[PDB]
Amino acid sequence: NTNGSWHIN
Amino acid sequence: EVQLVESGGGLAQPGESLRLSCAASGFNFYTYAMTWVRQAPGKGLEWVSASSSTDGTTYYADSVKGRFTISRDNSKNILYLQMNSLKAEDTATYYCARAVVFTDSSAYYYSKYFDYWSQGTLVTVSSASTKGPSVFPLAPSGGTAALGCLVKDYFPEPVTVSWNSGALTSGVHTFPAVLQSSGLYSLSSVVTVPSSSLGTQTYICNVNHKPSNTKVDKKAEPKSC
Amino acid sequence: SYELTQPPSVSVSPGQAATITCSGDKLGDKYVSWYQQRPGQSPLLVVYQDNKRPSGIPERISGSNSGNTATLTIRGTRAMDEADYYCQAWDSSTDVVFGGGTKLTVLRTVAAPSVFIFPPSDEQLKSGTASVVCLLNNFYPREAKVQWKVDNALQSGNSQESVTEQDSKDSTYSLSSTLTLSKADYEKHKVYACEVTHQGLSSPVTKSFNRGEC
Repeated sequence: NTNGSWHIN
Repeated sequence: EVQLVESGGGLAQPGESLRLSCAASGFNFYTYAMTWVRQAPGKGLEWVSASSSTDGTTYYADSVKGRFTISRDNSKNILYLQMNSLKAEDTATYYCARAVVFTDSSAYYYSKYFDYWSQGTLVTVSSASTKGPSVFPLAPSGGTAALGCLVKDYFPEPVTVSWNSGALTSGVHTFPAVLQSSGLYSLSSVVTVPSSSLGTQTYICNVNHKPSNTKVDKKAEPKSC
Repeated sequence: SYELTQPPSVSVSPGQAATITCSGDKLGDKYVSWYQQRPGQSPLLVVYQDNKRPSGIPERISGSNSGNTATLTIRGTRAMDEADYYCQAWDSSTDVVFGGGTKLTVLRTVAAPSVFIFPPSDEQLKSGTASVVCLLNNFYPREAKVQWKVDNALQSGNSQESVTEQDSKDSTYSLSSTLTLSKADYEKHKVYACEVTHQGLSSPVTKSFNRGEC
């Protein structure tokens, strides 16, 4: 998972 | 055991504010994005807002941007939703949900899902005032008899009804509320029972309208002679 | 602007497989999750990442996504499966996007309603209003007609009705109809009746009472 990040960039 | 308990909300005037809170336990809150999802009465699910786990980033549906603010406190395992400048379109059941966002090399590809949901809290946006209901017995003047309680003239929703303190669940029908032309809700709760149990078995409806702090126990029996 | 499309209703016989479709442009590369929402309850995750099943969800419920249509299939539908089902994905234009939802109806045999009438309580009568209630219990299909008669005069628009969701055990519906009158109007008549028409009834069924009479 993104480890709790909703969006990346 | 994953747990999400929502507080705040209820009734508010249009233009005013309300603040929702979501208390979390039984999981690693530090590794999860936390969200708000709402459902307008009788309508579908709509995503409202998200808070990322550690970087402080916040996300909103176009419908709520500028008016609503999500925030979290990892040190306290709590999610908040500050709802300013409330509108009639904001009237809905609000759920707080734990989200799962997945591992993508670049962006454009996303897997976001809500794996645990709170019970949900109703937010009513209206100029109408809180009113506690009246509780009247429903009793007959063959083999099966019907009994009930009419929960009349209340605002806002919701009301809950049990029978015999939860010991009577079979044959119970608690009807969806109807809004009367007065702008007040009314609902009925009924139970079918053998006719031979009347005046032998006591039947009592337990009504609760938490918004007005009304809690009533009403015996549903035929009129005495 | 991105939209997910669901049929507003799906009907299925018990023991049969129900198929709920979810449609959107370029759905192939998107990850679809499904939610079961039973009446008065929070949504429950039944499918995640197109076809994965959470722990606690029966083997009967499984997901699929092929081409531009996502599919939720429930093997051997039972009465407790009546619920609203939502598909959900993600798009750059909307972030989290949901389908409009699909109500799952369970197809059972015709069941005639049992009818009951309730006079207003003497207690409510002190408030200056009288509510007369008619109960149509455990019927299928949902369509039913309730007509209010006061001293044999057909009543128009002084009534409101409410229908329950399909019963989770027996797949029937129940309906309550409320007739509202002022205390003065109520006291001016003797016979209060509710007349019921339904597919399962070979003639109308009437339940009545005479005002006062214990």
